[PDB]
Order: sequence, then C-alpha cells, then structure tokens
Amino acid sequence: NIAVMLGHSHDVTERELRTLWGPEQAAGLPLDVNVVALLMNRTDPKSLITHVCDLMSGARIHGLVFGDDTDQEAVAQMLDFISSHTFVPILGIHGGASMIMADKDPTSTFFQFGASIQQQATVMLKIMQDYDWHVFSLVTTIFPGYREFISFVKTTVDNSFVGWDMQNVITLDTSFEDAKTQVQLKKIHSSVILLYCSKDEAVLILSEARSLGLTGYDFFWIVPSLVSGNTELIPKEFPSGLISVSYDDWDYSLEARVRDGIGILTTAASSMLEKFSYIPEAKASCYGQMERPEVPMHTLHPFMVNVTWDGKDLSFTEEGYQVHPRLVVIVLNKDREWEKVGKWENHTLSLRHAVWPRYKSFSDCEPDDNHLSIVTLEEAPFVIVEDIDPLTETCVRNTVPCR
Amino acid sequence: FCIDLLIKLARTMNFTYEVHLVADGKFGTQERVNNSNKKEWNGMMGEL
Amino acid sequence: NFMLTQPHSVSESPGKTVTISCTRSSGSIASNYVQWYQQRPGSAPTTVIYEDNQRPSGVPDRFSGSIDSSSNSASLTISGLKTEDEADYYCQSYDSSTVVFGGGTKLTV
Amino acid sequence: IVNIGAVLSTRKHEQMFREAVNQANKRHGSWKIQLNATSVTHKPNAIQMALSVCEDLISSQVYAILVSHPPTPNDHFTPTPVSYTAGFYRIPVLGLTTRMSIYSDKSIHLSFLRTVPPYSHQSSVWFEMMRVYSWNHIILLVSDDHEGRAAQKRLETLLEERESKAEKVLQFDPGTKNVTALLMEAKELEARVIILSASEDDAATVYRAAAMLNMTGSGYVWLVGEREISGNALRYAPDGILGLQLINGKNESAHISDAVGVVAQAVHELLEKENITDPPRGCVGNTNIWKTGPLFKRVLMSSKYADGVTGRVEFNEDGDRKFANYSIMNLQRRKLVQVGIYNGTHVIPNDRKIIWPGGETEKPRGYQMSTRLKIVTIHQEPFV
Amino acid sequence: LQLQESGPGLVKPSQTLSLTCTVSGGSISSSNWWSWVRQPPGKGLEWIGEIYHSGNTNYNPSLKSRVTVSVDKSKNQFSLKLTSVTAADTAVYYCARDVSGGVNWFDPWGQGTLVTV
Repeated sequence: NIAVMLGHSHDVTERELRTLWGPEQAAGLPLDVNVVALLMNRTDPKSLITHVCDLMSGARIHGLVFGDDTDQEAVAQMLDFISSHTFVPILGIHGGASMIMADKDPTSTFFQFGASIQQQATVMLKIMQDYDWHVFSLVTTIFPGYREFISFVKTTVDNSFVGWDMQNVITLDTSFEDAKTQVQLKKIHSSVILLYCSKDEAVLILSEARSLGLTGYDFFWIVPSLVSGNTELIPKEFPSGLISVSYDDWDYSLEARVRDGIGILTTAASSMLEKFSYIPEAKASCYGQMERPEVPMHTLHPFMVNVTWDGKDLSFTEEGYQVHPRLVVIVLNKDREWEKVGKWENHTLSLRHAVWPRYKSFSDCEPDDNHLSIVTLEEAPFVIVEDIDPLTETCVRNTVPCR
Repeated sequence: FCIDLLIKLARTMNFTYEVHLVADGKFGTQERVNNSNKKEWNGMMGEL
Repeated sequence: NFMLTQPHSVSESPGKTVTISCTRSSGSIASNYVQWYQQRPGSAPTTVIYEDNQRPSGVPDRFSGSIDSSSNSASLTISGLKTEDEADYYCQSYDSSTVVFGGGTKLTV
Repeated sequence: IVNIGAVLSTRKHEQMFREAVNQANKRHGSWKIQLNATSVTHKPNAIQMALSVCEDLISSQVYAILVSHPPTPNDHFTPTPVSYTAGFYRIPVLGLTTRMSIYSDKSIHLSFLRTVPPYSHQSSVWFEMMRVYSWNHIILLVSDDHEGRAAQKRLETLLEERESKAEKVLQFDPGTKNVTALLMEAKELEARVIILSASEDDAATVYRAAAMLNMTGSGYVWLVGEREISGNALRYAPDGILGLQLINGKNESAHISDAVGVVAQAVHELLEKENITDPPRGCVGNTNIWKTGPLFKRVLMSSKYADGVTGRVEFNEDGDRKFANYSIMNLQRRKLVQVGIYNGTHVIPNDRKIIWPGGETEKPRGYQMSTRLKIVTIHQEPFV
Repeated sequence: LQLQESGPGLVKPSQTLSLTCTVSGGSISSSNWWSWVRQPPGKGLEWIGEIYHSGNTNYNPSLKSRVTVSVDKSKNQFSLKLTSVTAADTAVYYCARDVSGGVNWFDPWGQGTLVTV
C-alpha cells in the first residue's frame, strides 16, 4: 500500500533514509504497511502520466504522497485531474503541490498542506491588531479572487469587538501612470497599507509610489504570501520593513512532512477498516477505453475529515484546507534577507519583538525626527496605570498604551 | 395608546391586523452569540 | 420534421390480443406524448388513447398503450376483438416545430 | 514558417478547416508568413486524449490551439484535458462551442480563450429585459453547484449598481427528486416571477412540483435559461415561459472562420516585435515556458476584427466575448415562436404577439401585498 | 359542444377554398385553440394550421406563404383563405379544435367537409 514520490532536484534526501520506517512506531494495529520508493526526473506532463499510471499497476491502493521542488504553478491542477480520472487518494507536501486552488472537481481527491487565502487575511488582521495600528487602507489591483478577499475582510472587520476604521478602498485598473491612478493613490493619507497583487504588479506599484512619498520612515506595507515569491529572489524595489505572512520553509521540512502524511494516510485506512472492514483497490489499467464511471464503494472524504496522529491535530475541512496551518511571519531585513519574526501557533500570534524596531525605509530616506520616547511615573490623579480587559485584549478608547 | 393608534390606522388604511406578543421579552440589541464570535439580533427587534 | 411508419393492414382471430406498433424514425419518441385515434369508415375519427396511460370517458378497457423506449416505437394493444372494432387506427404526435400523423392500419376479422 | 494545429470532431470539419486556412493564406500579403494547419480527432479515454494531443501538437511547435465540443450528447469534458496539458505552457487555446462557467476562473485555467457567451450573459440580458418592463421584484432559484453560483453572483452585483434588492434567494440542491419546502415558502410572497437557472433534469422535477402546487396560470410569469427548455425538460413544462436561447448556437464553420481570421490578425500583429522564440517540442524534455507566453494572450485580447461572419468579435478582460446577440423565444402551445431580438441594452420586441402563462394578453403586474400584517408588540405599563 | 363545417361548394381547379366551421354550445373567445385538419383520399392525415382569437397563429413551414386563416368573434366563425391552390388539392377538411390540458389532443372531431378539386 501507499507510495512515496520525490523530486531530488534541489534536495539531497534520497535512497532509503526517507523510504523506510513508515507508520509502525508504537501503534496498536493499524495495518500491515509497506513503502515503495521512487525518484523521478524533472516534472513533465507525459512523464508524470506514465509514471503514475505505471505505479497504478501494482500496489497503489492508498495513492502516493508526491512532493517536488519546482516553482511551477501548473502541476497542482494536472495532478488533481489525474486523481479525478483515477480514484486513488493523493497528497501534496512540497513545491508544486502547495499552491492551493479554490475551484476543483467535486469528485477530485486531492489535498494540499499549504494554507489558503482566507486564513492569511485573518493572520494579517491579527498581527495588525497586536501592534495598535487600526486605521488602514485596502488598495488592491485586478487579480482573480480579489473580490473574495475584499468581502472576507469586510465581514471580519464588521463583526468584530475591537472596531477598525477603513477608508479609500482603492481598486485601480487603468494602466499604471495615467491620471486616475495618480489621484486614486494620492487619496490615501493614513499609515498602514494592505495590497493584493501578483509579484510584478506589486513591484511596479511600489516603485511608482516611492516617488510620491508613501514609503517613508513611518509607513508599514503589508502583503499576503502571493507576492512573497520564492523567498530567494528580491528585486530592487521592495523597501525594508515589509511584513508579509508566508508558509513555513525553515522550521520543519521533508522528513517530518512525509512522516505526518504517511501517518495521516494510515490512520485514514485504519478508520476505513474499522467500519467497512475492507480496503479495495480502485485502479484498473493505465490505458484502455470504456471504463467504469465511478466507484462509490469507498468514501475517504467523510472518514478522514476528523483524524489526529501523534497527539497533534491534522484535520481537513469541506475543501482541501488544513484546519491548523503552520504559517509564519517574515520581514525584509536591512541585508535583503527574510527573517523569522513571529510564529502562528494553534491560535495565538506568539511573536518575538516587543515593539516595532522602526526599520530603515531605503538607502536615501531622511532620518526619523518625529519619533521620540517618553518617561513617566505612575502616581496621583495626573497619571494612573490600569490593566487590559480579558476580552478584547486592548485598552478601550482614550488611554494610550504604556509598557 | 398604541392599540388605539393602530385601530385608527387600520380605519384609515385597509388591512387586517393580527397582534401577537413577543416571545423573549427583551427589546432587542446586538449581542455576540454563544460559542462563536459573530453578531446577531434577538428579542423584539430580532423578530423583524 | 419526421414521418411515422405503420403497417398497411393486419388480421387476427376474434377474442385475441392484437398489438399495433407506430415507429418514429427521427430523434426518439420518449419525451413528447403521443395519441391514438380511431376513424370509422365514412365517419369522423374518434380518440381512443391519450397520454398512453388514460382512456376517455366511456372508452372500453380493452385498449391499452405502452412505450417501448428501446426500439423508439409506441404500442397499442387491443383485447377481445369484435366485429364492431373494424376501423382505421392512426398514431398522432407533436414536435417542437409541427405535428405529424401516422400512416394508419386497418384490421380484418 | 508557422503552424496552427487544432482539435476538431469530424473529418468534414477538418476539410472545412483546411479550406478556411487555405482561404486565409490566399488573403493578405502572405510575405514570409505561411500557416499550414494540422488536426486530430477525439478519444473516449481522457488520459489517451491528453497524451496524444501533447505528443502530436507539442512536437510540431504550434502557435495556437483550437478545441471544439465533440458530437457526443451532454457532458463537458471537451476542453479540460487539452486545457490542462496545454496550460503547462502559455500557448493559448481557443474555444469554439464550449459555454460553461467553470472556464472563467483565470486562477484555474490560466490560458483559455473562446468566442461564445458564457451563462453570465443570461443574467445580464435578464436585467436588461427587466429594466424595460419595470417589475423589479425578482425571486430566483439557483442550483447549488458552480454553475448556479456564478449566475447568483452576477445577478447580485448588477442590481447593487441600481440600488435594488431581489426578494429572496433559495437553494434546492442538485441530484434530488423531491422538493416541496422551497415552493411552499415561495408561495407566500409579493413577487410574481419564478426566474430559474436549473440544469437539464432538475427542470423536470421543479416543473412537476410547480404544477402540483397550481401556481402556473393567471399570473406568476416564468423566466428560464437556454438549457432549461431543451430536450427532456421541454416535455414537462407549462406555456408562457420566456425560453431565451442564443443565435447561431450549433454553428461552427462560421465560428471557425472567425477564429482563424482573428488568429491570423494576432499573428501578423505579433510578428512585428522584438526577438521571438518557439514553444518547445517533445512533451518530455522541456519544463520551462517561453518568455513571451502571456504577451501573445495579451495582444490577442486587444485584437478586434469585425468582418469575418458576424459583428464585433471583441474580447473583454475576462476573455469570453463582448457584444453578443440573442433571440428571445416564448413557448406558445408548443412550437416555439420568435418574439424579440437582443443586441445589448437595445432590446427590440417584435410585433407578432405575447401570450402570458394564463391565456391573457395584458402584462401581469408582479405585486399583491397580501393586504395583511403581523404586528408584534411588547408589554409596557402605560402604552400596551 | 358540436361543430358543423360548411364550405362554399366550389371545387373548380385553380381557385381558393374558404369554409366556415360553426360551433354550437361553445364560445369562440376562450383560452383554448382551434385547428384545421386535412385528409387526402386514400392516404394519411396532416395538419395545416391552428387559430387563436388572441392573435398570432402558426400554419405550417411547408406552405407558410400560401395559407392564411382568420377568425371573427362577432359571428363565432373562423375561416381559411388558401390561395393559389392546385388542382391536386382534393381532400377532406375537418375542424377539431384542441384540449387545453398540457398537450395537444383533438377532441371532439367535426363531421368534416368534402371537396374534390
């Protein structure tokens, strides 16, 4: 049963170290599990189809846990189609099988470890609340899903107990230097920005807005993981201090990921055998014609919708969205390298820096002069300290926060 | 008072009232629902 | 537009079951309804089967209708043949453009 | 030299494509630009189709791909394997007779063009027709899939620009044979419209449920989509439905000519540019797209050629089409009769007749107001 | 309800036939439909058109430019004007109107008329 597929293009983990000692550990009696190793060349359509359909003639049973290192964003949809036309549950851990997509076939059994777009908005709002910035702006360009992002942020800000101010929600699509964009960008005067673009558009917008003065010493751009890119190549347009939630790629990788995936698949198989007491192979042939439309014998979607392994919680939802992602927060340092400030645990932010260090905007920005520190003493009616309320963990309306 | 006003209104404008009193009793204010973090109406206001 | 094919004539012993078939060459006669009319020699035609499941008031219960749904034809079955039943039988159908009538058949005792 | 392959249905269509490409080559200057085309048929197995199409067209270094729906009834598997395989690179694929809303999300299909109005234009023309009769009490039924959700979103945002609300919206779920609560709930309201966007078979059960509730007759007009009055859904249906359909629907030779003309125009426009590469061949040894991939798609959006067979074939930002033509048809004792033309914010009714689903002749106004209230009061000392 | 169809009695070649099917016990103005049926001698049957007092009518696509049928609610009569009728148009004309229902079904059938061009 099951299979393990890697790419080995940029990772040296190969041979037998990452191909033995599957879901045995100290489990009671899940099943008799064997592991078959594989190592494919550069991901190509015909090669992928041939390799998967050849693996189908064999163990298959529970599908593979393929992971790659390519940065192409087209592997996920083709793999979902392959899983759709051959009823084998399949997973995705690294590289190509991580760009989560919203729309998918109803009968497709394809799941991804990476977090979706809606959770990124919640994380961004959380970090924004934790630093007392509040009033914001939402300049977003044209890209699929932007309406969904705007609607979700509106829903989140509406039914909230803290109270956020929002003005000038720009949706600019008319060239990038033709009259309307200039005034629409000039309308913004608050200081924190959320933008939703596609790499190149964000670079152009930042470069154009640098001349107008929106990226001085007292502005904090915030951007989702779509523009963070591969976290290795950075153009000469991103200012320092560019908080941007992104999926983890430094804390844990590879061995833990594949171990968790194999455990998840084995626990799902055990749950299936608990009630139905049979695990039937679905794949018939790599080629041919006039095949059976569907096999409703096994439905893993409701069976594995609630599963935990090794204490930690790894559960899925109505879509291929992980319940508890391991998202982290990164910020562009002064040496053009992504740092590791903060770590999204179960539900709390649990960051590192107590106060924002006020990074340097550029190589020519004027030094800060309007920021200063103040020392006080708590006594008399002149100034009295207090404590934050348990619910809505801030101070309510007028009292400035003093650490 | 309000019943008399409603009678006068029904005399002036043609319809047929069927008065039924509210169930909870509260006037109706925004409040967070239990075991969640959203906002919903309740009371007399919620029955509109 | 299409055509309906019916045999020229049939003959059977009285008191037996006679099955007549009306075939639609084009498309498939499975969605739109069909009706079965009977015309006496020299008299106005009289409807016998409508909706292939119900009969007009006062109609005999011997006549029955069925849909093959496989050979694309409608079958009408008559039980207990009598000399008074000697007439012409026509199949009528309607389409999304026009309506058509069958060729018709005459039975002899 | 250049080549433009395609995927057609029958050999007669292949011969028509050859004749069209020969005629196109005969046109224009044809200086240092020759376009010889190649074709391939369909296959039952999707895996075989995808493998064959990549190994055939990709190995020939094509510059465009044309895909058409096969003659098999129903289903929508026509573009998905070709779109996914050719979607690895950025070679554009032109649709011919594939009208589905799933192919509008550019995130899923990042390279797909067509010249056929999707199902959203049905909602747009519904709004356009409603703006001229002035009822503005729309209550609609939406199937719970991706097909109906797009129509719901399209109708929701259009009415917001006019600052209007459309009664209530119901959801009856797909693949069911018993709906009674939705119709019962919709029975008591002040909205005499039954705007519906079903999917083939569900139209039959919803029509049977409506007929058993004696709501068709003397009011309660109906509005439906193109697919709701076709085939088996037509057999069990009441008269008076405005069964709107599309002009030149099951026609492809004219669409083929328009597609080849616009493709030739785009190729000629793109040829006068900087250094241009060629798409890779092999389906095996190449894992990188060519540099000016999306550039061809972008210049193809801005290509207008209103001289092929029909009006302005203009591609909007989505890439479906612009300035389409419809033909409002109304069921009237079977044998649908044309009643009006639509060309974009200029709905022109004909002068044949109108028969609303009650046998009447005047336009039924959609409002009753029920002349009844449900006043609710709270106990108070000096007031109640 | 009863129907009685009376024709002009002229069956000369290259002429126009115009008969009237009076209805006793029924109302011309209603929600139903009225149609004409043609039957050639010793052959099958065909439908030539249907009438409606509220406006539009659909005769046939085969003879769309040679048949015109009109109604008159004042006299409870409906008549047809078949122009350029050939000498081979000898047939029998019957007037059976419709059933409202949900499908078309002729009930009852008129006694018809005899014409021999």
